Amino acid sequence: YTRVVWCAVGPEEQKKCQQWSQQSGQNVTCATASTTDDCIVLVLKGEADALNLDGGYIYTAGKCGLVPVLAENRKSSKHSSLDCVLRPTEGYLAVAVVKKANEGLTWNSLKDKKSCHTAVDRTAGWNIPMGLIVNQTGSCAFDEFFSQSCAPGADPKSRLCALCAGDDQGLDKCVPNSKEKYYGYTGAFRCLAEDVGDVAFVKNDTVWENTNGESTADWAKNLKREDFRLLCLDGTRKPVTEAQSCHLAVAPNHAVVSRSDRAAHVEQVLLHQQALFGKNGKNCPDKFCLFKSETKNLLFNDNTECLAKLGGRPTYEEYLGTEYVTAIANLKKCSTSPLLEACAFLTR
Ligand SMILES: *[C@@H]1O[C@H](CO)[C@@H](O)[C@H](O)[C@H]1NC(C)=O
Ligand SMILES: *[C@@H]1O[C@H](CO)[C@@H](O)[C@H](O)[C@H]1NC(C)=O
Repeated sequence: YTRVVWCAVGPEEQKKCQQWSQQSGQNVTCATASTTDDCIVLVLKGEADALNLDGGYIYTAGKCGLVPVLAENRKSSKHSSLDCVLRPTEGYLAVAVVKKANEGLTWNSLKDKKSCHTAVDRTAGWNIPMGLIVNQTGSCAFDEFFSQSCAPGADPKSRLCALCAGDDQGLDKCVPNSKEKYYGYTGAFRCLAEDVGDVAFVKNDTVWENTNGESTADWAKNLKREDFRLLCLDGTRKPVTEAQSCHLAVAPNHAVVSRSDRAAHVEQVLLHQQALFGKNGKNCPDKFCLFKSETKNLLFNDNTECLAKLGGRPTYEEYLGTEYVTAIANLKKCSTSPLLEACAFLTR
């Protein structure tokens, strides 16, 4: 009970957790498992107390009877808000943007249209819109929904890659990294800017960044924000400035999760742990850093500024929100989780 057992996924996280444990003087200790699903099970089973999960996993742990403890507060990825512990920063906005000059285009007029995605299986670029598209329709065949798309990471033979176009030489088509020209936020946005796609699924921050002189890239630079609208779920459209009222869903901050019975205590422990090892912590560079990893995002995301208070005791569905929940629930209906299945079994 006094200790808090963390669940690491992989040897790289395991190693980092071991150094944490050591430095914490054994108040934090570590269970390791091969998959995230396996950790949620350990926690469900009381053999581990906590770990930190992404949105899809919060949903799934949520359904199995786990709850969010502290939210991972971003910085912006560099830059500013404060103070970090008391207020959770909202979490970025997934938007669907289309050219203003195209007005015969709405959230309900997207079938057989052309789509530009950031990547397959990303939150803003894939998971939220396709999750919601299939809410709209009731089919799991979102793959057949757009006539053509650029969805980096999908099958290159398929319609979902038909719009990607690799790099200068056309090489590495539909690859899920920067080498694919319409990869990521910028690329998805360029895909719409050059009218290769009808709709681009990005975040609010994306059009601001590539319009009106934020970017100098030859494709971006003479771009105008005027020229782009946002597709809201009420079927209307609005300017890019109004993302807060015209988005698909919020992309959830990663969060620590726990048995409700243990939430108070793991919380209490981590607040002190980050005072020791967090961004201003007594001991960070000096002995150990909670939000730095020798590889990438081990245990927490590297751009995490602190763990922050919920205020308080939200369920998963109140943490994620109705749109995000509808989104993921739709995805998981279409491609099941063994764990979600397991959690619905009447033998647990
Ligand atoms: C949208 O993004 C821009 C750039 O990050 C920011 O200035 C603005 O506050 C954001 N708007 C909303 C509604 O979050
Ligand atoms: C889901 O579908 C209903 C009708 O099917 C719609 O009115 C509602 O806005 C949709 N919800 C989301 C979160 O997209």
